[PDB]
Parts: sequence; C-alpha cells; structure tokens
Amino acid sequence: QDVRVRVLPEVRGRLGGTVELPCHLLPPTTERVSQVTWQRLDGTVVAAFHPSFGVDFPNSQFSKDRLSFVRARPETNADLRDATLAFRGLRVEDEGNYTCEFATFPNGTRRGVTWLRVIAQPENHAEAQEVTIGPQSVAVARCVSTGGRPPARITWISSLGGEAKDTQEPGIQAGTVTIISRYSLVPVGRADGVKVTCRVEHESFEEPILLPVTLSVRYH
Amino acid sequence: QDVRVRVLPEVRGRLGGTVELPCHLLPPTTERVSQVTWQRLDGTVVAAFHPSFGVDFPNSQFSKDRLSFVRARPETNADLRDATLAFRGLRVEDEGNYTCEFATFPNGTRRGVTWLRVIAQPENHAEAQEVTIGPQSVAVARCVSTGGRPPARITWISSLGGEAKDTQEPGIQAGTVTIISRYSLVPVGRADGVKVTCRVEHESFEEPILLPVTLSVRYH
Ligand SMILES: *[C@@H]1O[C@H](CO[C@@H]2O[C@@H](C)[C@@H](O)[C@@H](O)[C@@H]2O)[C@@H](O[C@@H]2O[C@H](CO)[C@@H](O[C@@H]3O[C@H](CO)[C@@H](O)[C@H](O)[C@@H]3O)[C@H](O)[C@H]2NC(C)=O)[C@H](O)[C@H]1NC(C)=O
Ligand SMILES: *[C@@H]1O[C@H](CO[C@@H]2O[C@@H](C)[C@@H](O)[C@@H](O)[C@@H]2O)[C@@H](O[C@@H]2O[C@H](CO)[C@@H](O[C@@H]3O[C@H](CO)[C@@H](O)[C@H](O)[C@@H]3O)[C@H](O)[C@H]2NC(C)=O)[C@H](O)[C@H]1NC(C)=O
Ligand SMILES: *[C@@H]1O[C@H](CO[C@@H]2O[C@@H](C)[C@@H](O)[C@@H](O)[C@@H]2O)[C@@H](O[C@@H]2O[C@H](CO)[C@@H](O[C@@H]3O[C@H](CO)[C@@H](O)[C@H](O)[C@@H]3O)[C@H](O)[C@H]2NC(C)=O)[C@H](O)[C@H]1NC(C)=O
Ligand SMILES: *[C@@H]1O[C@H](CO[C@@H]2O[C@@H](C)[C@@H](O)[C@@H](O)[C@@H]2O)[C@@H](O[C@@H]2O[C@H](CO)[C@@H](O[C@@H]3O[C@H](CO)[C@@H](O)[C@H](O)[C@@H]3O)[C@H](O)[C@H]2NC(C)=O)[C@H](O)[C@H]1NC(C)=O
Repeated sequence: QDVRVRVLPEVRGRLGGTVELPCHLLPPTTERVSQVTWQRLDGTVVAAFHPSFGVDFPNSQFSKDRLSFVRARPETNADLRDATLAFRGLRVEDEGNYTCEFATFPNGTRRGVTWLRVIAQPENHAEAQEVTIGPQSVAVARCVSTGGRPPARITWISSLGGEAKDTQEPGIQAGTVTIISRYSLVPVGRADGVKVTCRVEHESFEEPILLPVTLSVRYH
Repeated sequence: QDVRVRVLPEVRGRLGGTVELPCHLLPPTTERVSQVTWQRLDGTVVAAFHPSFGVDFPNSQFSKDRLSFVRARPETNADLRDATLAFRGLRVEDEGNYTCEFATFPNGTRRGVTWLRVIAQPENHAEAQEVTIGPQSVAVARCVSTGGRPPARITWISSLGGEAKDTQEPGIQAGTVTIISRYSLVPVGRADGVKVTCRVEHESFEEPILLPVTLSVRYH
C-alpha cells in the first residue's frame, strides 16, 4: 500500500449507476510504467492495461460493456500514469475492494486500494392507522423505508411517549433491505389529529427525511 | 505465492562463491509476460528485466558485477519465462528471501520466493594438551572449528567419560563464528596414549569430520 500510487480509500456509487475509481502514479515521473492491472481482492483481474498489447477486461463478470479506463490520451501518452477506472451499471456484486497496480520498471510494482460501495436509495412512505380507545397498546402509525442499501434507520419524532417497534426484511432487489417501523401506544382521545413524524436517515440522503402523519382516534 | 511460478524454497551458496536462483513461469504459455523483477523482502529491487527497456540491477549493493540472468536466448525469445538469477561473490549480507515476480498480462502478477543461504565452510584443528596427574579436572584435549557459518557442532567420541565444555566466539569473517571445544577430565595414568576423537558436524560437510588425537599423561 504505496504512497506514490494515489487512490481514494472509499468510493460510492448508486445501484445500477456509475462510478469512476481514480488511480494515479504520482510524479516526479522517474520510472517507466510497464503495465496496469486492477484486481479484486480474490485476485481476480478486473481490468488490465498494456502499452503494447492494449486493454483487456478478462472477467466475464466485469466485462468491457461495463468497465473502461478514463484515460483520455490520443492512443499515445509518453507515459500512462493515470489509471482511472470507470464502472457502469453498478451491481451489488461489485461492492468490493479494488487494487490498482502499476508494474513499474526497474522499480517493481506499486499499488493502491479503493473500497467501492454500492448504495441503494430507498423509497419512503408513512401513514397513520385509525384506532379505537382501549388499554392495549396498538400500532397507531407505521413508516417503511423500502429497498435500501444499506438498511435505512427510522426514528419517530413525537410528543407522545409511544414505544417504537421495527423489523428488517429482504428488499425486492438483491442485497437491498426494507425496514418496517411501527409506532405503538395505548390510544387516548386527546391524541386525535396530533402530528407524528417519521424520521428516516440513510447514506443517500443529504440529511434525515421526514414523513409527517396525523393520528386518528375514535370518538373525538 | 503462486504455483505457476516455479522456484526453489531454499538455495545455498558458499561465502564468496556463486549461486543460481531459478525461477520459471510454467507453461502452458497462456499469458504474455510484461516484465520480471527480483525483489528482496524489504521491497528493494535487486534485478529487473523488461522486454523493451532491457535489464537493470538498480541497487548499488547488488550490482551488475555480481548479478545476472542466466537466460540464454539470442536477445529475442518469443517469451521470457525463465527468470533464473545468478549471484557471484556471495556475501553474508545476501542471505535473504528473494521474490521472483512476473508481471503477466492480462493476468496480473505471479510470484515465487526463494531463501538464499550463505554457508561458510569452517577450518578444523585438534590437539591434546599434556597434563600431570591430579584430582582437578583439566582440559586434556581441545578442538576448534574456526570461521563457520552457521556455527559448527563439535562432539567428542571417547571411551573415557570426560565432561565436554565449549563456547562460541566471533569469526574472523563478518558473520562467521568460531567454535571452541575443550575436553576435560581428571588426568589418570591409564589414559596415556588413548586416542580421543573430535567429531565436528556442519552443513558444508558430507558428514561429520573426525580429528583424532592421542592423550598425553605424566609418568607412564
Ligand atoms: C491467466 O488467465 C488465463 C485465462 O483465464 C481465463 O478466464 C478468466 C476470466 C478467468 O476465469 C481465468 O480463471 C481463466 O483461466 C488462463 O488461461 C487458461 O489457463 C488454464 C491453465 O492454467 C487452461 O486450462 C487448461 O485447459 C486444458 C485444455 O483446454 C487442460 O489440458 C489443462 O489441464 C487445463 O485445465 C485454460 O484453458 C486457459 N485459457 C486459455 C484461453 O488459454 C491462464 O492460465 C492464467 N495464467 C495465470 C498465470 O494465472
Ligand atoms: C474492504 O476493505 C476495507 C478496508 O481494508 C481492510 O484492511 C485491509 C488492509 C485488509 O486487511 C482487509 O481485510 C480489510 O477489509 C474493509 O474495511 C474494514 O472491514 C473490516 C471487516 O473485515 C472491519 O473490521 C472490523 O473492525 C472492528 C473494530 O473497529 C471489529 O469490531 C470487527 O470485528 C471487524 O473486524 C473494519 O471496520 C473496516 N475498516 C474500515 C476503515 O471501514 C472492508 O470491510 C472490505 N470491504 C469491502 C466491501 O471490500
Ligand atoms: C524508483 O527508484 C528510482 C531510483 O531509485 C534510486 O536508487 C535505488 C538504488 C534505490 O536506492 C532507490 O531508493 C533510489 O530512489 C526513484 O527515483 C528517485 O525518486 C526520488 C523521489 O521519489 C528522487 O528524490 C527526489 O530528489 C529531488 C531532487 O533531486 C527532490 O526535489 C525530491 O524532494 C526527492 O527527494 C530521486 O532523485 C530519484 N532518482 C532519480 C535517478 O531520478 C523513484 O522514486 C522510485 N519510484 C518508485 C515508484 O518507487
Ligand atoms: C526467509 O523466509 C523463510 C520462510 O518464509 C517465512 O514465511 C514467509 C511466508 C514469511 O512469513 C516470513 O516472515 C518467514 O520467514 C524463513 O524461514 C522461517 O523463519 C522463521 C523466522 O522468522 C522461523 O519461524 C520460527 O518458527 C518456530 C516454530 O517452528 C518458532 O519456534 C520461532 O519462534 C520462529 O518464529 C521458521 O522456522 C522458518 N521456516 C522455515 C521453513 O525455515 C526465514 O527465516 C527467512 N530468512 C531469510 C534468511 O530470508
């Protein structure tokens, strides 16, 4: 894990979206570059670049349709020190640790490693459930952050001191998860009409999203 | 530590002598080779080979005077899969773990690692010390394996049950060690003329070397 190879430790990309993973051999340019290879941790080579032999993306799983080098030079940069790797149509399966390796000469190989995270932005909905008075604590409201990656975090902003209950469950999409949160309390008459807000946090949002809902109690 | 790179785990060479360290990328030949580099563990590159840029031995310590590739081809083998590295004028300082690395394309780098040991063959001498009768246990014989690497192992084959004492000490040559072994016993009259043998074992010898000596006691 060499300082003269510059990369970013972490990099995030939207499910089914695109990311560039940057990688550079930092100058001074005091060594020739022999070839560049992007490997996964398993060892599996993802993309490879060679000044004579050209480019290759030998894994059927990370094919040329999705992977590409950003390198822009007109077929002939006096040296290929920028090794930046673009992904498209991101898969959950691409979440991984990628390793950018420069075979230099006569200096040996230098590498840098970047963690690619695939985020999925969930879909959010809340509602009140209409309830009758009674001593049993029932769900008076629910909030659901569907198909998040990673799992979203729901909390309840309410003036009444009702217990929250939540649970996980698999998302529709491979490696997404839906979070279900139920707001329960003993239904009391003064509660009718009171706004109770669902507060859902997730990587993909600038900040917590708020889904306000108004409670509904029997016999106003 | 890849199976498709063939090397030898261990390799021994005489101080101030020569060794070849062999290294091959095993066929089938299903990948192009980009460049070959021999690194020490520290990382320090010892020798490097590149099909276009040529050869280099960039470390002042392992210079071209001593290092060389055995590779024989007339400047143009269709591929340079044999990466065998010759050393000469071996130094104690070269004892190390060397790593043979093939930058392949598009396949990544494969490597193999060989431990290079520098042996020094010691010089051996033994003698009896002449002694007078007396209750005090004195050295009646000594044996010295001078300037060994690694340290030699001396033992005594004798019919009399005398205690052995030995000690280390630095050798003349950097990273050699002299072993001194004294054969002591209470000098008894029947012992005169009795052969007592020095038995010294060391890597460099086919087997244990034997230095026989005849005891010398006062008043036969
Ligand atoms: C470098 O990678 C190449 C190609 O790798 C192939 O595809 C990638 C997406 C990955 O899935 C790789 O795992 C995959 O191999 C390798 O070439 C292949 O080498 C192997 C031998 O190591 C060949 O298998 C042999 O097949 C023959 C008969 O066809 C048998 O007789 C052998 O016993 C053996 O099973 C394979 O056919 C070959 N592929 C091609 C297109 O030639 C290469 O081995 C690898 N090299 C290194 C050093 O990693
Ligand atoms: C991708 O790689 C990153 C970072 O690199 C990590 O370090 C490397 C040098 C290797 O040794 C890798 O094995 C290692 O993953 C990973 O981030 C790290 O993930 C590990 C899980 O394997 C986390 O370890 C935890 O550490 C805490 C203490 O803080 C313990 O309580 C746990 O038991 C657990 O061991 C670690 O927190 C995390 N580090 C950072 C900075 O996020 C990553 O997991 C791996 N993932 C992917 C998707 O590629
Ligand atoms: C690959 O190795 C080359 C040459 O390495 C040199 O000799 C070997 C036997 C080893 O002892 C190496 O450690 C040694 O560097 C490296 O080239 C050298 O790069 C450094 C910068 O990393 C240069 O030092 C700079 O010097 C200038 C002024 O001269 C300062 O302004 C800088 O602040 C810095 O100190 C050094 O001069 C340069 N040598 C040559 C001949 O150009 C190279 O860095 C290295 N590359 C990698 C990726 O490892
Ligand atoms: C050169 O390298 C060899 C072999 O490779 C070794 O394994 C590598 C994968 C790395 O992890 C290296 O760190 C490691 O050296 C070395 O041979 C081994 O040396 C180590 C000392 O570092 C020995 O370890 C001992 O193990 C015993 C238990 O059996 C313990 O009681 C000791 O505490 C000690 O840790 C090990 O015996 C030895 N292995 C063999 C097969 O000989 C070598 O030391 C290193 N030396 C040189 C000159 O390059």
